[PDB]
Amino acid sequence: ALLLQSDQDNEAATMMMADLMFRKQDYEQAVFHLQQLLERKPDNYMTLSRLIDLLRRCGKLEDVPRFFSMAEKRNSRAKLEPGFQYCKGLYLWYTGEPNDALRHFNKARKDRDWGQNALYNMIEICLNPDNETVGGEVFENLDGDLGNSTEKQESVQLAVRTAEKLLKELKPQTVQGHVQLRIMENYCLMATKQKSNVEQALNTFTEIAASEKEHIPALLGMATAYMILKQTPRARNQLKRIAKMNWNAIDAEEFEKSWLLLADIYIQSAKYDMAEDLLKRCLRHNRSCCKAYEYMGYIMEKEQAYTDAALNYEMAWKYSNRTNPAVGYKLAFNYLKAKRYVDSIDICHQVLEAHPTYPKIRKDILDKARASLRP
Amino acid sequence: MTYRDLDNDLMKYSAIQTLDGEIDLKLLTKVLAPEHEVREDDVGWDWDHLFTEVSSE
Amino acid sequence: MRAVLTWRDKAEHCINDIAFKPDGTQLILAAGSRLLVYDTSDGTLLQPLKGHKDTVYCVAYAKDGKRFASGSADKSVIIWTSKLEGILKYTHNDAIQCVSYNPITHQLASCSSSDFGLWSPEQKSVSKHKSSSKIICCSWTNDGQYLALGMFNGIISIRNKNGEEKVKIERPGGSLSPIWSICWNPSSRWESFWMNRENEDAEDVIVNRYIQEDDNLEERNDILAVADWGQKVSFYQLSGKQIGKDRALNFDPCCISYFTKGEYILLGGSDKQVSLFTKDGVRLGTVGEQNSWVWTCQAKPDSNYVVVG
Repeated sequence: ALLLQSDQDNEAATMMMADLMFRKQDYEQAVFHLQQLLERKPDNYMTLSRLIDLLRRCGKLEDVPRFFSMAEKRNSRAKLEPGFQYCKGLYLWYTGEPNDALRHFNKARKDRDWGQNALYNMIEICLNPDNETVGGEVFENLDGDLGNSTEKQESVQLAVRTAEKLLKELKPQTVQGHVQLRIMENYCLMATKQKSNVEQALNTFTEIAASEKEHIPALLGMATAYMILKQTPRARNQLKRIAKMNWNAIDAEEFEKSWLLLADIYIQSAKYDMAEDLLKRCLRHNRSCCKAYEYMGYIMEKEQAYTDAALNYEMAWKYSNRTNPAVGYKLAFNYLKAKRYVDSIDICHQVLEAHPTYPKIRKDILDKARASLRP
Repeated sequence: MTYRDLDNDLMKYSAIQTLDGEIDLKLLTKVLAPEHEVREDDVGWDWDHLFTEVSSE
Repeated sequence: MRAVLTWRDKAEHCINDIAFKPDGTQLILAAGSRLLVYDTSDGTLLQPLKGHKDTVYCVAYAKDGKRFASGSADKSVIIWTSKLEGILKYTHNDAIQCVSYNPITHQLASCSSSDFGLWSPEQKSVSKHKSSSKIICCSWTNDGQYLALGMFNGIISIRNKNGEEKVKIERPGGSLSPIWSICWNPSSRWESFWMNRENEDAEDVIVNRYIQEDDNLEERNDILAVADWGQKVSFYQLSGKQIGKDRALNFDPCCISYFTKGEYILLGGSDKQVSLFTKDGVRLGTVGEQNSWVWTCQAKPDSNYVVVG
C-alpha cells in the first residue's frame, strides 16, 4: 500500500497485493487490480499470465480474450512477442487444445523468462498430454483400444524421450532450478515405465526427499514411481504425507496432481469419502480441474445419482471442448436414465458431430432414447 | 505433432539469429521486416495505380 | 422476409399437437394431460378441458368446424363438440400417436402402436385395422380418398378410405430414419370445399357416450411432404415415385407443414426454430427461433400467421 501510494504503476506491488487478496479469498479484487494494471499497461505479459491463472483458479477463462485484444490494439506486433506466445500457450492448455498450447509455447520457448516458463509447460504436455493420473487404476485400466496400440505407445514415448531434450533446453541458474530439472528428467524416466529407469527415478526422488523432507515434486515422484513399480502401499503413505501440508503457488500443480493420484488410490480402496475430500480440496485451489470433476461424476454414477453425475459430466463435456466422447456417452446415458430423452438425443448428435463412426452410442443411447420418445 | 515438428518454427530463422554457434543477435533482428514483405519484383509502377494501391492498404 | 411475435404463452407442460377452428377464431393445444383452448388474437386461455386421464399426445379438428378429436396415453380418444363437450368417448388398443380428420367425408382416423381405428360420423362401430409397425403420423389425400401413414420403421404406406393398403415406399436405411411427420399439399380444387358455411347453431347432448369396437395412381395429382430423422426432406407422388431429390438438413425435423395456399412450407425440429421453405424444398427464411425443440408448427387458416409449440 505504501509502495503503491509512492508509485501507482509499480507492477510487482500490484501483483503481490493481488496475490495477498487471492490468499485472503478477495479474488474479485485480485482480478480487478490486475485488470486496472492492464488498462494502464495493456502490453504486460507478467500481469496477463498472472490474471490468466487467477481466472483459471476461479473457473472464469471466458474473460481472458479481452486482454489479448487490448495488447493487439496497443501493439500490432504483440502477437510476435515470446511473452504473448507464452500467455496464449497457457490459455489453450486450459481450454483443452494441447497441440495448440504446444505450438504457442514452442514460439516462446527460447526466451529467457517466457521461454523458460513455456518449456516447463511443454514438458508437462510431453510427459502427460491427456493430463491423467500417471498409474491411476480408475482410468489406466481403460482406454485400451488406443493404449494397447503401438501408435499411441511409440508417439507418447517419443514425447517423453524428447521432453528430456526440452529439459536440456532448461539451463538452470539456481540449485532449486537444478533440483526441479533433475526431478522432471526423472519424471521422464518414470514415464518410460522401464523398470531400471523407474527405480532410478525413485532413488533420485528419495535422495532429494532425504535432503528436503517437504519437497512435494520429489514426494509425488516417489509415489508415481512406486505405483509404476506396483509398490502401491509405499506410494499411499508418501501421498498422505503431501496431503497434510499447506498449499502454495509454486508446488500447486504437484499438490493438485498428488491429491488426484491419492483420490484414485482411495477409489481402489472404495473409501470414496477421502477421494471426494481430495477432489474438492483440489477444486478449492483450482476450480478449472476437469479431472477433479470427471472422477467426482464417476462417484455420483456409482452412487446412482445420475442427475449430479450428469452435472459433473456436463462440466467435463464443456471443459473438454466436447473432445471427450466417453464423457459424451456418459452424459447422454445419464440424461436417458434421468428420463430426459430429448436432452439425451441432443448429446447423441453432439457426440456424432464431435466424432463420426464413434462406437456403441448410436444403437444403445440414440435408438433407445428415440424409441421412448413417444412411448 | 512431435517436438521436432514444432521446432520447424525456429529452425530456419536460427541461421539469421546466430553466428558460428557462439553468438546470438536476436535483439538486432527485431528491426527486420519478414522476407516475403522485403522481397521485390521486376514489375512496373504508374502514379494513378501506385497512389490507388497505397491508398487501399 | 420478416416475422413478428403477435403473442406468447407457456403451458405447465410440454405441447404435443395443435388444432385451429377453420375460421381461425380458436386455437386448441394438446398440453401434457389436458386440452387448452386459446384465442388466436391475443393468446387469452379460455378453458382447460378436463376429460383425459394421461398425456394428450395429439388433437385434430374437422373441416365443418363442429367436432374435434383428441388422443391420449390413457388409450382414450374423445370427440368434442365445438360447444366444448365430449359427446362420444372411444378407447383404442394402446396409446394414441396422431389423429386426422378427412377433408371431405369427416371420416376420422386415430393411430396407435399397431392399429388405426377409422370411423364415419355417428355410425355404431370403428375399423380397428392392423399395421406392421408403430404408426407415428397420418395425413389424408387432398380429395379425401387415401390416408397415408408414416412409420418409425422408415416406411410410408398409403391406405384407401376403407383401410386396404395400396402403396409402400421405404427410406433407404429403414428404422435408421423414423418418419416423424408427413403432409399432403393443400394445392387443389377441394380447398374451398367447406369454405362456405353460415350455420348459426350447434348440436347438444345430456352426457358423454361410448362408441363400441384405386387405379391409374400416376394420373392422381397429389404430392406428399416427407420429413424423416435421417435428417432429409423429400416430396413423393401417390404412385410412390420420388419428386426430384432429397433436400438435406442438419437437424431432426418435425411437423413439416403448409399454409392454406399450398405454396410455402413450415419446418420445425431439433434445430429449435421454425424454418420456412418453398414447395420445392428451397429455404426462404426463419420464423422465430426457440429455447427448446420444436414439435409443432401450424399455419393459421386463410392467413399468413403461424403458431409454434
